[PDB]
Amino acid sequence: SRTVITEVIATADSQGRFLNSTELQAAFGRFERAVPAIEAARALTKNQDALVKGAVQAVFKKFPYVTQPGEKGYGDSNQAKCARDIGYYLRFITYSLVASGTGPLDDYVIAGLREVNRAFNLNPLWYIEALNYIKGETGKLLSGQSKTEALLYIDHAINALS
Amino acid sequence: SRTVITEVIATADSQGRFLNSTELQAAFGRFERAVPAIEAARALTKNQDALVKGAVQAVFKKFPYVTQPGEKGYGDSNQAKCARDIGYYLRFITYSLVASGTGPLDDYVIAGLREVNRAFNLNPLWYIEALNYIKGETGKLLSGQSKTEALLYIDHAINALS
Amino acid sequence: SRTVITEVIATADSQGRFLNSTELQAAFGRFERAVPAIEAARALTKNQDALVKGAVQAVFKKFPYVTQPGEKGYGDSNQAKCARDIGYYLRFITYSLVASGTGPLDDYVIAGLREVNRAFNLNPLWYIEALNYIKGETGKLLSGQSKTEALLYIDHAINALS
Amino acid sequence: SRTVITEVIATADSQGRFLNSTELQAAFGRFERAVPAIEAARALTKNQDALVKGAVQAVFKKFPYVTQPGEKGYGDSNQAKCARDIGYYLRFITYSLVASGTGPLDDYVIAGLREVNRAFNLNPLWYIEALNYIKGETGKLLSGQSKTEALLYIDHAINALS
Amino acid sequence: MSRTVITEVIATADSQGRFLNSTELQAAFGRFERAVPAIEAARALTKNQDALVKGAVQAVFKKFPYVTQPGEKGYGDSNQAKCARDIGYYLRFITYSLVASGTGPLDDYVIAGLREVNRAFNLNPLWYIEALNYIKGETGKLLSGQSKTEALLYIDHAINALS
Amino acid sequence: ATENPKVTLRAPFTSEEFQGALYAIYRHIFGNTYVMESERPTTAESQLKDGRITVRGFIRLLAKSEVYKSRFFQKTSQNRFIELSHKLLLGRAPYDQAEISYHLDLWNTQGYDAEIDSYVDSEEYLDFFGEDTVPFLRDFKYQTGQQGVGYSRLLNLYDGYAGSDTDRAQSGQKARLNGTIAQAEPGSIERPSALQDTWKFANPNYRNAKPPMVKALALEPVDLL
Amino acid sequence: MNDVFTRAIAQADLKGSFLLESDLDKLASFAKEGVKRLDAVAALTNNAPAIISDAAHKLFAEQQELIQPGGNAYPHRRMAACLRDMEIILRYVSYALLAGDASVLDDRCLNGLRETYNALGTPTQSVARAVQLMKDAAMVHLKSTANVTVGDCSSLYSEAATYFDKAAASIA
Amino acid sequence: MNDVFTRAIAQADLKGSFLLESDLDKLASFAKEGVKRLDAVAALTNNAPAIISDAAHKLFAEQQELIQPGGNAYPHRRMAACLRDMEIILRYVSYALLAGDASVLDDRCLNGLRETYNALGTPTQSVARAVQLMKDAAMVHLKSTANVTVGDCSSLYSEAATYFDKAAASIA
Amino acid sequence: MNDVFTRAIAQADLKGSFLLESDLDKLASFAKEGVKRLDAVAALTNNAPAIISDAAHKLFAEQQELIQPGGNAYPHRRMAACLRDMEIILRYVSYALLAGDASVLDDRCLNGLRETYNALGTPTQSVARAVQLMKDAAMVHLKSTANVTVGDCSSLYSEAATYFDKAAASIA
Amino acid sequence: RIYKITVSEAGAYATNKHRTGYRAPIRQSNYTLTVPYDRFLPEMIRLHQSGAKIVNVTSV
Ligand SMILES: CCC1=C(C)/C(=C/C2=NC(=C\c3[nH]c(/C=C4\NC(=O)[C@H](C)[C@H]4CC)c(C)c3CCC(=O)O)/C(CCC(=O)O)=C2C)NC1=O
Ligand SMILES: CCC1=C(C)/C(=C/C2=NC(=C\c3[nH]c(/C=C4\NC(=O)[C@H](C)[C@H]4CC)c(C)c3CCC(=O)O)/C(CCC(=O)O)=C2C)NC1=O
Ligand SMILES: CCC1=C(C)/C(=C/C2=NC(=C\c3[nH]c(/C=C4\NC(=O)[C@H](C)[C@H]4CC)c(C)c3CCC(=O)O)/C(CCC(=O)O)=C2C)NC1=O
Ligand SMILES: CCC1=C(C)/C(=C/C2=NC(=C\c3[nH]c(/C=C4\NC(=O)[C@H](C)[C@H]4CC)c(C)c3CCC(=O)O)/C(CCC(=O)O)=C2C)NC1=O
Ligand SMILES: CCC1=C(C)/C(=C/C2=NC(=C\c3[nH]c(/C=C4\NC(=O)[C@H](C)[C@H]4CC)c(C)c3CCC(=O)O)/C(CCC(=O)O)=C2C)NC1=O
Ligand SMILES: CCC1=C(C)/C(=C/C2=NC(=C\c3[nH]c(/C=C4\NC(=O)[C@H](C)[C@H]4CC)c(C)c3CCC(=O)O)/C(CCC(=O)O)=C2C)NC1=O
Ligand SMILES: CCC1=C(C)/C(=C/C2=NC(=C\c3[nH]c(/C=C4\NC(=O)[C@H](C)[C@H]4CC)c(C)c3CCC(=O)O)/C(CCC(=O)O)=C2C)NC1=O
Ligand SMILES: CCC1=C(C)/C(=C/C2=NC(=C\c3[nH]c(/C=C4\NC(=O)[C@H](C)[C@H]4CC)c(C)c3CCC(=O)O)/C(CCC(=O)O)=C2C)NC1=O
Ligand SMILES: CCC1=C(C)/C(=C/C2=NC(=C\c3[nH]c(/C=C4\NC(=O)[C@H](C)[C@H]4CC)c(C)c3CCC(=O)O)/C(CCC(=O)O)=C2C)NC1=O
Ligand SMILES: CCC1=C(C)/C(=C/C2=NC(=C\c3[nH]c(/C=C4\NC(=O)[C@H](C)[C@H]4CC)c(C)c3CCC(=O)O)/C(CCC(=O)O)=C2C)NC1=O
Repeated sequence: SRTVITEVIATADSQGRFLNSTELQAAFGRFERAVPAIEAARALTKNQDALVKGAVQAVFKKFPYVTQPGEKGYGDSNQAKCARDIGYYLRFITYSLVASGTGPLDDYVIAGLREVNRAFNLNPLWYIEALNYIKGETGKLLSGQSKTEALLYIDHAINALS
Repeated sequence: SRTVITEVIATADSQGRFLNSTELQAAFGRFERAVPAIEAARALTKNQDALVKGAVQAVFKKFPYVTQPGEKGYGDSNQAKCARDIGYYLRFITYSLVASGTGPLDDYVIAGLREVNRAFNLNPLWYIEALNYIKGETGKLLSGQSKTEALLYIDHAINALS
Repeated sequence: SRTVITEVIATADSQGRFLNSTELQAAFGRFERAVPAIEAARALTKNQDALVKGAVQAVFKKFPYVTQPGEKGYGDSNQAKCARDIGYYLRFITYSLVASGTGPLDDYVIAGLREVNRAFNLNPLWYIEALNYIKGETGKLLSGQSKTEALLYIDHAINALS
Repeated sequence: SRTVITEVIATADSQGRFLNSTELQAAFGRFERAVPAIEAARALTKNQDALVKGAVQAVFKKFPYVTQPGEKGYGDSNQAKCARDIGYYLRFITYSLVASGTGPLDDYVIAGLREVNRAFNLNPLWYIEALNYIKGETGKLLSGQSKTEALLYIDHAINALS
Repeated sequence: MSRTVITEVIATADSQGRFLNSTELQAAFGRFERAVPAIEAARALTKNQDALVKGAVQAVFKKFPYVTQPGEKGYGDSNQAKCARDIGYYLRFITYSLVASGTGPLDDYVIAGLREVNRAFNLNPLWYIEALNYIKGETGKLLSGQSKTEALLYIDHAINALS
Repeated sequence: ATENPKVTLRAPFTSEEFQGALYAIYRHIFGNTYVMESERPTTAESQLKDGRITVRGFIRLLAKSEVYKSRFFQKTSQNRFIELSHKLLLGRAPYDQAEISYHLDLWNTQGYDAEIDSYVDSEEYLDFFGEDTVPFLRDFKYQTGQQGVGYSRLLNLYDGYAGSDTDRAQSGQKARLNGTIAQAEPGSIERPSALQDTWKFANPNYRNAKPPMVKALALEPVDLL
Repeated sequence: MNDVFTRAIAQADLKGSFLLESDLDKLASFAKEGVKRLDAVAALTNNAPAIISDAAHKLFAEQQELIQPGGNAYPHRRMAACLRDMEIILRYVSYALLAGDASVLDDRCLNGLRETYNALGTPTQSVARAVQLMKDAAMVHLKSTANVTVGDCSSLYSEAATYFDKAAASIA
Repeated sequence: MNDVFTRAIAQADLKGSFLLESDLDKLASFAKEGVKRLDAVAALTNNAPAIISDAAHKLFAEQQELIQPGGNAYPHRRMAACLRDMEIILRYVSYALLAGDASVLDDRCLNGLRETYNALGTPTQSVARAVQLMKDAAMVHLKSTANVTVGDCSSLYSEAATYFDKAAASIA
Repeated sequence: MNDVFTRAIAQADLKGSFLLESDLDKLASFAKEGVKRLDAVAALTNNAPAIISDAAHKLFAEQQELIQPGGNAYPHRRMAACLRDMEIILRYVSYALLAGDASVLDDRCLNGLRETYNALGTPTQSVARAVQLMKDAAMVHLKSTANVTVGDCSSLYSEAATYFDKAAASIA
Repeated sequence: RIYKITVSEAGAYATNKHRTGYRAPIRQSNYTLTVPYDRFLPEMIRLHQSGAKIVNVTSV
């Protein structure tokens, strides 16, 4: 996936050249960023369940009409799919934090997202609200540099939803 | 010129996208590496006279025939050309250190280097010996990671010549 | 190879058409010059050994330092490879005389010449000196249009080296 | 315009190289075949009126239906146009002889031939018969290589017509 | 392969990656409305084919009195018999175009490669233009209305190609 | 298909952009074959650097050069040439036998350069590459004008990142799609040998049912109840 | 790509004579029913999102291994690819329905499609199942008698069924 | 591409040696007879439409099946293709006759032509027959004594026949 | 093309699972040894001309048949392609060394290399020998204590050895 | 002969790009294309078909 190391290697390769000093400094920056990013991944993995259930409840609070019958969020199966989707998003955010790139989000979430949302009439505002709750909670589960990394990736997902 | 910020902007721009986590990680790595690089630039700037004089002398030691009549090292104009060229190499190396990238060396030295040397019958091995002397003397001048930064740039120049 | 008959046929083939009068007049010129060119090729083949010995000696005369220990010409293997290389150049000059075209020289020497000379650190000036000796010595031989025929190809090789 | 010397220059111009032994030998063939081509041009241009009138009468013989009323040959202006056109063909064959290339015929007759011959209902077999007449006369007005030159260019025009 | 109204419709929609919208169905409805006069013209031409072939051969002979003479293309029984064969080919490709409501059969069988084959075998396109003008004349005697119009348009396309 | 970026070159550019564009261009247009320094076109890229020609004009020049002709024309059938030119100039494989007929007739009547211009002046080339981006293999992702056979045929034409279209094969420069395009068959999807170890544990044919060792019969009421 | 008329013309040309009276009667009848044919093609065109949503929902109900991690429709990219393929195959089926022939479908759409799916690791049997479900939804929409003059169209339903079944058989 | 000279050069290079005096004498003989060779090539070039028309006339006299409906030269498109293939093969035989080596014919014209014809459905036997007919029609023009110095040119006849035979054997 | 991180991510995704504690520990250990990895990659990059030079010298001393007329490195064009191949293999080995995964080699460097060499008739055993000589020359520059901090980098040595062996084994 | 055609893309080109889409990156409005004589007519026909408007044509 498109991560710092992979971009480095692929850009150098498509230009038929070795890895220069700039590319190695990018790699060094990635290796330094690994510590806060992996600690943030640890924090979001540890608290995944409360995070996702709170995010689903936040979605239902901002979008009360959804739970009523005849629309998307009525019924146990639909809400279970909701929790599964937000779990997917959180999982891929943690993958991005580990890889230090938007690669996993781009490959697994961002690509083809709008077409799927139109095909199944899934409103992106739902997922944006869930990610906003995740953002608010990771503001209280992390601190310092890890907080900034997690926020970076969550905002990346939000910006690509809107 | 090819710098870390340059590669960031170019890669994010060709894909028509805003900057993101991987790109800012590379920029952070560059800004972190800046301090040893500017340290090395200051160190090489203070010792340009001794470094260039010693490099010229090392070239004449390694290729004595150069100084004999009928060859390239005969005449004070040619000696001044030699010292001038080595001063150019050192100056562009410090430029590379400051910009944190092989951009200056690439644009101002490497591009066109082969055909220029072929046209004027300049032997690359002369410049490789000069740069090897400078590489040796950076160890006695620099210590830490500044030495490593200077060495990657000098080795880049040497590889470009080789 | 790209000999006169071959660009004749290649142009006709590219243009999707038969051979017209221009093509056949070029071919007639080839068949006309085929007599001095084969006379020259025969003379060079007959004097190959003396030409190679003299060329190697001239190279060592213009570049004495090469034969010094620690240099590319020191030893027996290196000088044997020198004679091997000069025999190669002479052989392909005779081929290009016979074929009436620089095709053999372009395909067996000139293509890949710079890369190879660079990797193995072979000075093209050695080979230019040896080819100039070949030129001088074929001046003594080959009175007439055979002289011009041979010198065109020797100068083509020289220009490729420079 | 397409001549031997023109292709000589154009190949090297495409390849970005100086003219070489191959192209120089082709030009030599052109220069040596100049003299019978110029002699053929002299013979063809001296006898132009007789050839034109004989060719017009040959066409009217081979195609008797052309002369009778309602056709392309009934009319003094039409027959003047006939003489004009056959003289055009003769002049451009002389040009091709002089240039040692089919370029004047290619540019001035062959290009845009069938479209206009169709738009004006000019049957190409008329001009084929006229050119065969010119061929039969040039069989006697010429001898040796000039005969072959004129025959080659007349045959080129004929094959361009059919 | 054959440039029929349905075919340009479908190929156009396909090059744009879209379904057949209202305009394409407009065109298709038009073609299906053509097909009554067009099929009637095809039927009339198929029935009257033999007289058309004989008359076209004769009209070419009259318009080119010399060709039948010895030493020329029209001389010989085989040459005239497969003159008739060629005129039959042209007539049934005209019927094909009428049925398909497109020059596709004409463009694909006779028109493509027409000039090179004529040149190689030294056949004057004017002979065939004369035969087609003859059939164009007989069309008014055999057809009427839009059926006449369609047949005339296809014969005219064949002539313009031969021109 | 996914990792190498589409290389685009505009009127003003720096040194590294220019050099990388040239590397990508030479690695695509000349197949994956080694182009020696003596073969490198200098005036064409000087005109590209000036802005006299676009990247499209540079592609046109290169496809008309003796490198391209010596590799993909002079020792080939016309079928092989048309396959190669579709792959390298249009980023796809020929879809129909009519395309081969069209291009063979175009070269026979109007010459080689009219053929190259038919490739580069085509609306398909300009739709996908315009004047500034280097041509890339483009049928590995679905596009508005693709056909069922296109993916398979491009896969047949593409020999891997370390493979190339070289005349220096001992068997020569041979057409591989000449029999399949005529018969309207798909291309071959056999990939190189270094990819056998990749993702071994996937089970795409999961729904497929394993047959029984012996078909069950019903002797008394018939043998399929 | 040829229609019913060009098919008849090619068959006549192979034997090398005129279209017989029976052939012309067939083709005139086809053109007479072409209005109903246009209605059927409009039914397929206006209801494509409905048909493909229905087919996708049924397909991922029957086959859950497709939409779960590791499945071939798992991430949005491959899910979008799946729905795109459904769009494409429905599009070519409607093309063939308008043409009155399945030459456009076979030649342009389904010819290397099994080879593509086999090279990508896509279950061709699942694709065939999706085409069957999409045929069923399409046949529900084709039979709709609202907004359109009532009359027999059984031949059209059978023909659309053959086009979908041929697509399925070609993929699987 | 190879002429006789390049073939000799490649053969000598494989063993890594200068060309022998015998080889130089053979190439000198080739260059000496180059003028007769040029006349032969001009005879082929100048009479190509005649050669091809004669060959096509005879071929379609022998083989009516080609020009019948359902035959492989029936419409003007396939007939144009037949004539074009004849002219291309003749062109390449003339190229080879000029070069003295059939490498151009093998590489460009005959590289994959048999299986291309098989895939198309072309009777390779009839193509070989057409190449034989062009050989016979061309031989008449090669032995035309008019407009040229008289001499023995039997070797050129043999070589041209060998190139025609090589084409006819590679095709079928 | 994957690094170690994206390989771990793909495995976890196949499980449908967040990365485990132990997986994150192994990944943080990889990223903490990162500077030694960078020094090793820089040692490969900076000494590449020396590596290819001495590897080629040893190879053409051992296998003289490669540079004989008729060998596979004989003309300058073949020798230049040989040196380009050695350069490329070393470059991709350094890519793999930085990535920590050998996915770049089989995705890119060796994607069709064996088929290429079999088509060209290159002796794959000589290419394996060349890659082995490049491994031998590389190990001297990797182990060089000069001008870097002293520490244990033996795992990097083993990893580079495995990458070189993978290239050699895929070629041969 | 060589012809320099200064073309400025306009709303007729903008609508075509809005329908078809940018398979290639967006570029500025006005630019010059240098063509030979042989390509001149196809170049003009193509620019007209795409909706692009020529500012002018100069010879050289
Ligand atoms: C430089 C090369 C060149 C050629 C060869 C050429 C031929 C030529 N002849 C023409 C007229 C004509 N040419 C003829 C020739 C016929 N007269 C009969 O006695 C014969 C059967 C036959 C001649 C063998 C006739 C009848 C016309 C007038 C008919 C018409 O314009 O449609 C025209 C139409 C414009 C005009 O001149 O009035 C052209 C283009 N033009 C060129 O620019
Ligand atoms: C993915 C990166 C990549 C690789 C790996 C690659 C390898 C590669 N090597 C090639 C040729 C070659 N490779 C070699 C090298 C071998 N022969 C000698 O015996 C040596 C023992 C040995 C090298 C150590 C030679 C000699 C050729 C030229 C073959 C010929 O011209 O006949 C070619 C054919 C290109 C052409 O000739 O136009 C490729 C594609 N290309 C790539 O883009
Ligand atoms: C790898 C990344 C990935 C994601 C994120 C993803 C989301 C996703 N969710 C889906 C279903 C769904 N998802 C939802 C989510 C809704 N439930 C309501 O309670 C909420 C308001 C709301 C969520 C905030 C619903 C209702 C469905 C069922 C829609 C249907 O009827 O098909 C579907 C359709 C396929 C299926 O039936 O399972 C996708 C593709 N798929 C992926 O492959
Ligand atoms: C014009 C005719 C035409 C068609 C129809 C066509 C289909 C097609 N489908 C593709 C991929 C795909 N197709 C599917 C759909 C299948 N997999 C799911 O499991 C379902 C069971 C099933 C659909 C019901 C999927 C998931 C992919 C992506 C596979 C991958 O990328 O690994 C691809 C590869 C390129 C791409 O990813 O866009 C093509 C070319 N191409 C054409 O030129
Ligand atoms: C924009 C393209 C277009 C459309 C949409 C179109 C529809 C159309 N349908 C018609 C009748 C009809 N339409 C149908 C078709 C229906 N029968 C069953 O209910 C089926 C559900 C369904 C088709 C599968 C039938 C049976 C008729 C009556 C027969 C006839 O008049 O042709 C008519 C003739 C006038 C009428 O009787 O109302 C038109 C114009 N024509 C067009 O040019
Ligand atoms: C696809 C439809 C098609 C057409 C139209 C067609 C025409 C046609 N007619 C031919 C023969 C011929 N055609 C003619 C011309 C006719 N004979 C004379 O009585 C008349 C003056 C004149 C017609 C008005 C002649 C004289 C020949 C035999 C001589 C030759 O073509 O070389 C030939 C050469 C092959 C052969 O039949 O032997 C073709 C291609 N062929 C086709 O496959
Ligand atoms: C540059 C060297 C070269 C050649 C010559 C070549 C031949 C060639 N002949 C072709 C078709 C053809 N070739 C022929 C000719 C044959 N059929 C007739 O019956 C005769 C027996 C015989 C000629 C004497 C025909 C009729 C076609 C059309 C086949 C078809 O459409 O089914 C085609 C496919 C293009 C098309 O369909 O028009 C090629 C590529 N390919 C090459 O790369
Ligand atoms: C512009 C293009 C061009 C052509 C066409 C050309 C042909 C050419 N043919 C020649 C003679 C000749 N030509 C022939 C060939 C003929 N002998 C038999 O009659 C055969 C039927 C026939 C074989 C095709 C022969 C045998 C000679 C005599 C050469 C000699 O005795 O050495 C000569 C020598 C001068 C002379 O005729 O006195 C030339 C230059 N040269 C050119 O520059
Ligand atoms: C067919 C065309 C062709 C040429 C021309 C050619 C030359 C050539 N000579 C070489 C070696 C060499 N050649 C020389 C020549 C030097 N010896 C001294 O006496 C002189 C000053 C000087 C020559 C004038 C030397 C020293 C080497 C060994 C270089 C090394 O091993 O690093 C090499 C490197 C591979 C090897 O060890 O054989 C090549 C490629 N090879 C070819 O395939
Ligand atoms: C500009 C690109 C760049 C490079 C090249 C780079 C290398 C680099 N090498 C380092 C030390 C080191 N370098 C090595 C590697 C060497 N040790 C020897 O034994 C081996 C021969 C060899 C490889 C095993 C080791 C073992 C260390 C100390 C380990 C550590 O720093 O934690 C350090 C940390 C210095 C310290 O904290 O004391 C850096 C940053 N950093 C960069 O940003």
